[PDB]
Amino acid sequence: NTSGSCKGRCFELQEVGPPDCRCDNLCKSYSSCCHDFDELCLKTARGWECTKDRCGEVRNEENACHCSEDCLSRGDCCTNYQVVCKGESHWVDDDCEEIRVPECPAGFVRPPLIIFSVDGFRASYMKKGSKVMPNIEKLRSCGTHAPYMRPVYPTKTFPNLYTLATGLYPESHGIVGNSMYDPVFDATFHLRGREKFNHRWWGGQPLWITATKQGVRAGTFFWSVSIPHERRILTILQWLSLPDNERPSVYAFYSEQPDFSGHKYGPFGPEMTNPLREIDKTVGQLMDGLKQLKLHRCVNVIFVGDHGMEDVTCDRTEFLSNYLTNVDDITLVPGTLGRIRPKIPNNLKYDPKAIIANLTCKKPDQHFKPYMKQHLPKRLHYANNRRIEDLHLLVERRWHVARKPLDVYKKPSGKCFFQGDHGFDNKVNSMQTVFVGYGPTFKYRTKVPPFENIELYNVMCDLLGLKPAPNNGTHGSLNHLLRTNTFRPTLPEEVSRPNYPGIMGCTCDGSTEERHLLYGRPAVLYRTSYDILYHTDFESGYSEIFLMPLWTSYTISKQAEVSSIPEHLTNCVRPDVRVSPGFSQNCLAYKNDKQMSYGFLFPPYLSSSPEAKYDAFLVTNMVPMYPAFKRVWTYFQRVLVKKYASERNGVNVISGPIFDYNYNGLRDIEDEIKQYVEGSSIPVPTHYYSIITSCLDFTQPADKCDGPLSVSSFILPHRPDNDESCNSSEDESKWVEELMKMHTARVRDIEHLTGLDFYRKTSRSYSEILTLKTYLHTYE
Ligand SMILES: *[C@@H]1O[C@H](CO)[C@@H](O[C@@H]2O[C@H](CO)[C@@H](O[C@@H]3O[C@H](CO)[C@@H](O)[C@H](O[C@H]4O[C@H](CO)[C@@H](O)[C@H](O)[C@@H]4O[C@H]4O[C@H](CO)[C@@H](O)[C@H](O)[C@@H]4O[C@H]4O[C@H](CO)[C@@H](O)[C@H](O)[C@@H]4O)[C@@H]3O)[C@H](O)[C@H]2NC(C)=O)[C@H](O)[C@H]1NC(C)=O
Ligand SMILES: *[C@@H]1O[C@H](CO)[C@@H](O[C@@H]2O[C@H](CO)[C@@H](O)[C@H](O)[C@H]2NC(C)=O)[C@H](O)[C@H]1NC(C)=O
Ligand SMILES: *[B]([O])([O])C1=[C][C]=[C][C]=C1O[C]C1=[C]C(Cl)=[C][C]=[C]1
Ligand SMILES: *[C@@H]1O[C@H](CO)[C@@H](O)[C@H](O)[C@H]1NC(C)=O
Ligand SMILES: [Ca+2]
Ligand SMILES: [Zn+2]
Ligand SMILES: [Zn+2]
Repeated sequence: NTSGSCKGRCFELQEVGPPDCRCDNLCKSYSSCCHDFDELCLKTARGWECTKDRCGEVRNEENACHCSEDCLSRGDCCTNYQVVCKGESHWVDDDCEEIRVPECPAGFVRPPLIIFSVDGFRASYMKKGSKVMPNIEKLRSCGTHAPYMRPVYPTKTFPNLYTLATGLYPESHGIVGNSMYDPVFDATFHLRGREKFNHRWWGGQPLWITATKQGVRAGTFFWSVSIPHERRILTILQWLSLPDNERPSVYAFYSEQPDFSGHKYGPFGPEMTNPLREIDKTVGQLMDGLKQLKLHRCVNVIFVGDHGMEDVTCDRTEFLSNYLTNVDDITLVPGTLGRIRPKIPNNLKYDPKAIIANLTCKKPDQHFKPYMKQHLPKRLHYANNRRIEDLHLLVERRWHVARKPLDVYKKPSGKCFFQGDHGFDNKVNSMQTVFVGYGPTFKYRTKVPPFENIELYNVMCDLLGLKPAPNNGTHGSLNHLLRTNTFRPTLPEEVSRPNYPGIMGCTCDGSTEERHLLYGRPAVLYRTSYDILYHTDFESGYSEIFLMPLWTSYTISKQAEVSSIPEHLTNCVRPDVRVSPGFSQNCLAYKNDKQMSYGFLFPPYLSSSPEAKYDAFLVTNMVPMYPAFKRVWTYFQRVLVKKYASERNGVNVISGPIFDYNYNGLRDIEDEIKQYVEGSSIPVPTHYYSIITSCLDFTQPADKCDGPLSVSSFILPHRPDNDESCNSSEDESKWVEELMKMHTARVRDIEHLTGLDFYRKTSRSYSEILTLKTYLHTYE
């Protein structure tokens, strides 16, 4: 009987229910520790380091850690015991040798994984190097690292740590902010409350559960703040010393630093050296501890942060009161993002249209931009959750938004209480964070491309021999981080087979595949009816259900020439004899719809000859477009495509529509389409994409590329105005490219939104293609 006291139970791995008291390392957070928890489990006497005089001491149970002969056996030596008492070196003082196979004690069933999470560790802190952080720098230089890892939006703690744990976007896992209101629960989630403890908020399947469910024992992934870091490390090491039947295989450590200091001093403060040195010392204690247990060439260690840190002060704050008549009616989640809702839930007089109008381009320098959530860049994946308010403000890096001037407080001396913050758009350089992987399963001395934190969950599953729960990572895209345990991915099977049709109120006046379709036809991964259409200058997959191409593919060489639309063809639209009238668009609809016009997927401007230009005016190359959006699209097609062709030694372009009316990041079924061109069956796209591919070695032309590929893509929102672009009264050269850059995307994003699978026929491995598909060109 072990109830009522923590004798024999300190940091017990199996939690205990009421009315017994607890002795695990969250009992402090639940106010449930036994009366003697501090006395027995949180010993501090004599500190955390052996000194020479303690070597061979008689064991004194009051000590924090031990330097007696029995400590290696008991598993509770101070982490420096063997250095001070047994003539050995610190882990950091050794050179690294490649670990080709795990070197674990007999009886280990798999290499353990330890995740070392650091809060607010900006990628660029790594530049301080070994002067400041020798242990971390050793892991980085000796193991596998990326120059940075991209967090999820919002670039805050709870959404990112839970994304690390689940492989899910915040909209999917449900932790969409550090604070949240759920209108179904009618409850608020916050750091400073009990609501956060209720399982109802927390979706997906976090790693500790995936592990447990598949027979891989987990240590705690949460530490009460009153447990000192030294004790967290000593507890992990004690658990690792347990017998085979009880020892966990996966562990996490969390440090609140360097976030706290970054907020107080700014990311460039000289004060920042101190928390970085302290974190490094803690890393050193872990590695020394592993080394003295002979587990330093056994364990896989991940060093990872949740987000970075930006320079932000009191003085750089925009106030809603300067824009809006009645800020009393609303609640604002403020700071480095904005979410607005009515102060009274359901208030029927809440009108987010008029609020957004009053926030749109009101001052020339304005340091935030309002969006209905469905209009945010699709790369953010920040809309499909009832806890995300309809009205969102994207805040400029280095700025805050608040409701009114008095929400900001500065001391009478002029001093602000903070100089750093985070939360901004996840492509912002300052928000990027760190990734290092070190151990037998990670590669040796390998630098990999920057990747997104949604991908890590699959990799952590791989490292532990687990089947991942369904998530938003792309399994195989990070196989190049690993020496072994790689996941062997499979091409998704094509669901619908194309038809290849021959010749069967609008007026006017082969070897295409080889040149224009460079990576094979995209596969359609849902049940539908569509036709492949060849032309001199382009190829398309034409949908009989949506009456427009799902994709249009074409190649523009570096020397290709732009021409104009002859002014005698300005309104030219030609019937397509390959496609019957019932499955075609018509111009009556566009004439009759006074708000809707049309554009073309393959641009007439890039036609190879006058004769070939006629194909560009086919009804099957036409798509519906608001006049405002044509300003953007025509500029992309007339100007930007050749600029890209010129700079990249030609480009292959695949363009097409996206329909995402319910804003879930997935291709809409027919039923979900909410808008049609007036009096017609012609669906109106929510977005238009383009995927622009060339040869990474740009001395080779795009169509004659022997090695890895280079890609950039976007997903442009199909809006009936250009209110998003404050300078849109000006010529397109002054704003359209900035718009496009904001709506940059991964090929994978387009795949979800279209039900298409690209790059199926290349000379590259499928794992490398998956990496390519997950790439995001950030323009930073
Ligand atoms: C990205 O990847 C995903 C994964 O493949 C893609 O699919 C989407 O994944 C979503 C996440 O699972 C999924 O949402 C879920 O939808 C179902 C049905 O509508 C819904 O019931 C789920 O609801 C919960 O989870 C949310 C947060 O995720 C919670 O806020 C909510 O309260 C529910 O919570 C509970 O169930 C969870 C497990 O699902 C538990 O983890 C959680 O603790 C809680 O369980 C308890 O509380 C209960 C209530 O008291 C109690 O009964 C129970 O016993 C426990 O104590 C969730 O919203 C989408 O449906 C899914 N979409 C599709 C088409 O499959 C997504 O598409 C990918 N995105 C892209 C762009 O590709
Ligand atoms: C095991 O020990 C626990 C802890 O003391 C016992 O539970 C206590 O029972 C007494 C009654 O004899 C109560 O006054 C205490 O409040 C209980 N404490 C707790 C934490 O529950 C329990 O009865 C013991 N069981 C056996 C079989 O010996
Ligand atoms: B994250 O958004 O930085 C975050 C969220 C909730 C609680 C803590 C946290 O960061 C770690 C931390 C920051 C401070 Cl200022 C103090 C202590 C811990
Ligand atoms: C928007 O601005 C106009 C004044 O130009 C005003 O009539 C209206 O109250 C404002 N609405 C809100 C919600 O701020
Ligand atoms: Ca959808
Ligand atoms: Zn954080
Ligand atoms: Zn923070």
